[PDB]
Amino acid sequence: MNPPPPETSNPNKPKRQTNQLQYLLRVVLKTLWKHQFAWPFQQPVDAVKLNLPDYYKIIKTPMDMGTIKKRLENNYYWNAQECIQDFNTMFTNCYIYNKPGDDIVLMAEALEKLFLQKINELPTE
Ligand SMILES: Cc1cc(CSc2nnc3ccccn23)on1
Repeated sequence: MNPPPPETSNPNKPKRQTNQLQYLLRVVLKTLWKHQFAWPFQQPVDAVKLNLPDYYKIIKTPMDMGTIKKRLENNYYWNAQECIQDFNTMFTNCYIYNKPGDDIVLMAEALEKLFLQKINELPTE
């Protein structure tokens, strides 16, 4: 069974829009989204459809690019580092639940490499 997905708005949390956050949406997320290995990461893990009822028994801080995209569109984050941490959580969750060599892990590895290439240099404020 599936927990509620992470929040994509929070009215008591202050919003911000920076050149780096705009870039993370327009360039980094939107480019990764098109990768042939992005599809599993475009929405929250559906442990019910995948028939993996232990997924959320192991992963306690779930994240996916669908959530990230909606946060970025909401101006939910204060800075790029906060958003980059949610990408890192998403990749780390994958490596926690799965083992080296697994198809899903090869996909996460590939996207993480592309992610790091793209955030190596960000715009200036
Ligand atoms: C492809 C594929 C891999 C799996 C294994 S479960 C899993 N572990 N991390 C993620 C991330 C997204 C979708 C499924 N995930 O299901 N479909």
